[PDB]
Parts: sequence; structure tokens; C-alpha cells
Amino acid sequence: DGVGSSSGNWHCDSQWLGDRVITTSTRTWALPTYNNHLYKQISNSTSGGSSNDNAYFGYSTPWGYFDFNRFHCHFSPRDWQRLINNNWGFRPKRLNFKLFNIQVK
Amino acid sequence: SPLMGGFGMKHPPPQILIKNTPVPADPPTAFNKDKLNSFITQYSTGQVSVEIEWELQKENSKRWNPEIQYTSNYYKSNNVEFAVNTEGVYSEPRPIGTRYLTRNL
Repeated sequence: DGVGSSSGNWHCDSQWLGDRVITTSTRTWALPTYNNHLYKQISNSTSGGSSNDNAYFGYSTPWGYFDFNRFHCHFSPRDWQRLINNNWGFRPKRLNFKLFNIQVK
Repeated sequence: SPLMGGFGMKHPPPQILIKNTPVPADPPTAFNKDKLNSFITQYSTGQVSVEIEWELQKENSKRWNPEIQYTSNYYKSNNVEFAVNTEGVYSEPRPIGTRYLTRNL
């Protein structure tokens, strides 16, 4: 939209329906410049590794990534307690993801 | 509110009164005006069913840390709490209240 208008609101809550629970979590993030905008070949030689079992070859990218693959990223301790004390099972169904209020310094 | 605990009502569930109808024994062959005092020894048995619908007030707390909950103790014991003994005697090992969840004042 514009410089002076927020592009999203803070949504962080849990909604408990009959057979469904909807968890929403919002966090503030910071993203630096990685590898000074470069791709770099990496290996156990570059990191000083010696053992065969820990040898590797790969690349480090200037990109970051968002990870929310831990349960506490979505469930508060009270919500987790409710889930574990009141249900025989659970599974994820669908996902909604948002990035907003971008600020570059 | 009843001082021993519970719900006070001007019109509570009505008293349900039951009695075995007296069955006189053999009366004398000559009329006697006195009330009969010789009856057949009797008793009755049967089944009784009561169904009560309860309305629930769900909790909508925003508390972050887990609540206190009533729970059985996993530690080994000779008998299971709220179960029968080896002689078939059912027992209630402790009084259980209702106030474990929390809310602000």
C-alpha cells in the first residue's frame, strides 16, 4: 500500500471449536545480510573437519528461511494442556501464512 | 445458596414417596370393627432410573501457563482409586471439589 499504512495486524490467539482448534501466532523477525549477498561452497575442509563420518559438501546461500516446525510455535502451554488432557488424537489440517509490516533499514 | 453447598431452589425436585400396599392375612369369619393388624410379610424390589441434563459454562481464559488439574497418581498401589477391592467393596478415597481452573477476580 503505502509507507504510512500498516500492511497487517497482530493476530495471536487460539480458537477451540468442537472437533477443531485453530492456532494463530504472530512474531517479530529480523533479517540480516547473509554471506554478503554471495553463494559460497562449504565443506568439512572449509570448517576444518577431519573425520570421515562428519565429512560433507554443500553451499551456503544469502537467503534466510522461516521455520515454524515446533509445537510451541503455535500452542501456548495452557492450550497444549487442554489438547493433551481432553483429546485422544490430533493432526494438522490447513495452513495460513502472512508476512507484513516490512521495514528495511 | 445452601450453606452445605449446592443450588438453592424455591421449587426443588419433588420428593418421590413409595410404599408397599398392605396385604391383609386371613381375616376372622366373624365381623370385627377393629383395624386389621395381621398382614402378609412382603417386600418389593425393582430398578430406578434418573436422567439429569446439566448446562456447562466453558472457560475462555487467556492464561499462558498450564492450569492446576485433578489427576490420578501413577505410582503403584495395591488398589486403583475409585474402584472395587478384592472383596468387591467400592470406595471413594478422597473428596473431590470443583475448583481447579482459574479466572481473574
